[PDB]
Amino acid sequence: KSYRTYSKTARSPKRPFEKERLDQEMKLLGEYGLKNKREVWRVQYALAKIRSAARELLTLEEKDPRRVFQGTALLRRMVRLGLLGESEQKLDYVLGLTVAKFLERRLQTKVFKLGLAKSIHHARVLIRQRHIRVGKHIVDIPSFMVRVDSEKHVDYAITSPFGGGRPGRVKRRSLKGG
Amino acid sequence: GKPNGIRTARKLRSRRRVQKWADKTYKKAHLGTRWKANPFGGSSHAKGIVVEKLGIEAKQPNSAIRKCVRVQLIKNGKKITAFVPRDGSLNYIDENDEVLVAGFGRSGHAVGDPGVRFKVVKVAGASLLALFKEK
Amino acid sequence: GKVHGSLARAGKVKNQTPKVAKKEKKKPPTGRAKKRQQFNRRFTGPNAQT
Amino acid sequence: LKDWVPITKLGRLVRDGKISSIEEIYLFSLPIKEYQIIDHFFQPGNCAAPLKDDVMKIMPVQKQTRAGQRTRFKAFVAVGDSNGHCGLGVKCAKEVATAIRGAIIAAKLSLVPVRRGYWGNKIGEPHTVPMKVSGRCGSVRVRLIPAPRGTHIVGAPTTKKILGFAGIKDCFSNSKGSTKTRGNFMKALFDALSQTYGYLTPELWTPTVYTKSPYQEWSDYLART
Amino acid sequence: AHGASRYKKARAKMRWKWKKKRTRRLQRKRRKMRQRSR
Amino acid sequence: MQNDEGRIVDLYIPRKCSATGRLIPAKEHGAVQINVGQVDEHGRYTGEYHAVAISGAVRQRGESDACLNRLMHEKGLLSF
RNA sequence: ACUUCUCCUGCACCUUAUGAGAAACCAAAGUCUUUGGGUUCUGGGGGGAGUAUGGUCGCAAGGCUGAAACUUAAAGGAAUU
RNA sequence: AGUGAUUGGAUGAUAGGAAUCCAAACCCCUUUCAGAGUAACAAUUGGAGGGCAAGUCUGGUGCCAGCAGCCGCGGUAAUUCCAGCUCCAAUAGCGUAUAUUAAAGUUGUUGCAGUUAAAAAGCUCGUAGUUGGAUUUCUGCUGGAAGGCCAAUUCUAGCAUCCUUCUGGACUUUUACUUUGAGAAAAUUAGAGUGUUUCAAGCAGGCUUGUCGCCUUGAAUACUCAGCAUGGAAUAAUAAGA
Repeated sequence: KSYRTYSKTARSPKRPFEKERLDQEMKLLGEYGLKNKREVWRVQYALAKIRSAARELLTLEEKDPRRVFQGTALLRRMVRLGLLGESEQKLDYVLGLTVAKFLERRLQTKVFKLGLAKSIHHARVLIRQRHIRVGKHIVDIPSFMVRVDSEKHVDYAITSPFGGGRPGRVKRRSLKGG
Repeated sequence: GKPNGIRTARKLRSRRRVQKWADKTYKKAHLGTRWKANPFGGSSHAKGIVVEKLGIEAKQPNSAIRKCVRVQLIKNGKKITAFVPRDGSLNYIDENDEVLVAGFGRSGHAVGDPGVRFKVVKVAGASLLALFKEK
Repeated sequence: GKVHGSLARAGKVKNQTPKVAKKEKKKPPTGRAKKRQQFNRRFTGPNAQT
Repeated sequence: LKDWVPITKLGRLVRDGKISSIEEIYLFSLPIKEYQIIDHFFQPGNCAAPLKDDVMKIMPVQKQTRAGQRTRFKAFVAVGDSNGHCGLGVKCAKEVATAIRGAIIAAKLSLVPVRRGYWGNKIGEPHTVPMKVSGRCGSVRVRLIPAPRGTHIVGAPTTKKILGFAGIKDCFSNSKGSTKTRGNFMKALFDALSQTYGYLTPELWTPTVYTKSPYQEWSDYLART
Repeated sequence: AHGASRYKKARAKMRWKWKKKRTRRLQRKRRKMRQRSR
Repeated sequence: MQNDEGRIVDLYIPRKCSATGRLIPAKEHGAVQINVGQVDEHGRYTGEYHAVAISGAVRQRGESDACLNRLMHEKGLLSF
């Protein structure tokens, strides 16, 4: 009845059990500090939208007015998102993307890359416990993905102990208790 | 071989609809006999009453007595034999006790060790797994 | 199959076997913390009995 | 291990270090009869990269004779260094490890170069089967098709390995016939990759240079024992 | 049906010529019995 | 087989059979390469030659020699 | 009438294939994943069954057309020891 | 770099306020007094012979009970049953049943098969149906407008004997075919733009001590056999034969 669209962000692979596949996915969990195999398949699916878009465009012709429009819009996203570097703007380059390029751009890594978090796991806990101001307002969610002008901007939230606020609750219990 | 020519739509189209019926799986779908056949009504599950407790023996090589139940579907009062999964549980059934029946998972046909296509999912609504587990 | 196979022995081995309780042990980690442990112990068969 | 005594003209030349690399041998189409020739080119560290061997399958074979049955083991082994070099070899023997030794030797002896292409635009090292190439072996048709970059390899797990050992990054596999018989399937995939150089494009319409053979230019060494 | 194979006899069997005849006698009988009940 | 700007990618180029103009692969062990030596006036002489190559596809027909006549009629030194 | 030689049109035969096939074998079973010259008929695991019922031809014997319930993990092909 | 309950100090689940929301309650978002040390605030669901990732472990049972989608385990040493321990897979989800789609080049237009595996009517005639040989203004030079790129590629006028009734349409047998164009509701679908905190979404927003606020604000665009229209030299039907 209600006019609300909805979609599925991921889908499971055809083979359940392959030692080639399970090993290479487990590295991506171990590097970037992920909860479960759905978080990989999300990005697996998200790439294949962008990849199948370029695969459709690249078959045609460089002077065709569909490709010059829809290509330049797609390349703007990859430059904005910090996914493809700006030195190469060819549509061909989008194909040479991998899942490691997307997973380095999410906020788990860009905290750690920043280095405030120290360790991949710690960085996820800092995000979820209401620290880390991205731009103007604070962000609670690991799978954010940063737009490259915004990346310098990540900093501890004004509120909170790292930030310069009330020291949570447990430090007060020690301080008032003593 | 085939007719390739541009105006040969009828011969191509007619040959499929005729020779689709040569498939075994196509006939089980598309004939009218699906609705009369089965004790189920083209349905996933069906309740019934356990008229009798029964025992049947698996065909060689395997030998044993498998412990199944004869049931009458409420809608059609059609008798069927439903296997009881797991150790024991025969005690649990009680003659005249309503039992849910589910497909054996082979689309009728037969399972493993004779002529039984159904499994009793629940007894009195309790379900078999809860009791065997005892949870 | 023959109908007159007897139903006396039903629930032999469930009733036969010796009962034994589960041991109390410290809980495993779950979710992300589980996948941390599985990552490390492989890269620094998996079940090898004596 | 170990200093083998080369036998034949090719064996003598390689140990000395006169023939530079295996593309010179493949040009004039000369049969490499010892595996010690091909062991020389793929040196550890130096090879870039060393040849890699994986055992595809082990199958017990039995012959019913007189009283009792005799069983031998047939070992399929593919071997390759990523970067266009691949091979495929089989041997049977009474023990398992003795089969795999000789299977790896046979795999190295049947080592075949694989040309590789681009699918449309052509920048930055080739990554694909350069056209639609079929191979057959014993009621197993296999068809390798170029895919865009990053496509990866689409095919059976067996398919991924021995295209992997070639260095082909991207593919679309089809496979008619009984792919259950892995002995025929590997040979079908292998004889597809063997035909890549054999296929004539408009890139290779220019008439050939005709250099001297390695048998020609090092004749005076092969005079003396 | 059977068509061409009809008599393949790949493995120990009754023999087709005999089988066809046996079924004919069963069938012929079916007729008079069905005409008797008219 | 080029890419971007120059750089003939791939390793080596298969010889093309003279009789058919079809490429000779790596594992065709029935392939041939003949050298036929030239002569000076009142020769004598060798070392300058016409090279010529032909595949095992052509040879197993029996059509090696009939094509090899044609390939050294046009050079000069036969008169068929 | 016979000898030598060429032409079409017949029934075949021998030899061989980087042509094909699962193989046996095949101048067609070749030119088919490098897949499209034109067209007719037939088949879709093995039984049940060329049975049942209905139709139609037949003086009959039977012919042509022709199901289902239930049943079953193999039937079948070519070569090897 | 991993382990080791060896101690060690550093956010919301919850319960109640505040304001906000709401027609009136309520939830979200804010901020608040309490609020975790086996973090007892305790993650389960299916498996561990093969296919299928993961134990020739240890007890009990002895073709029994039972497992088992298929192949197969059990007849007194069970890598499959019933348990324990350990490990694997997915994870706030996971298993089962029925129908359906891919896998199925196992319905095959693209694209199968028919000597022996399933299958060429015993053989000729034959009406629709399907499919039908070659052949009828081709070549050349001189412009013109564009045109990508450090002259090619388009389109177009002439001249080799090329209409005219007028001042754009009439004639060129007729269609199919192809091209461009009309008209065809949105939602859904692809898709332009935009940090709903991310995201599924949504169609909003964004600048700024300025006040007739501004961005003469955005919410693009595609898609929708038969029918109507049109440029065109091939191909194929079809017509004919002053």
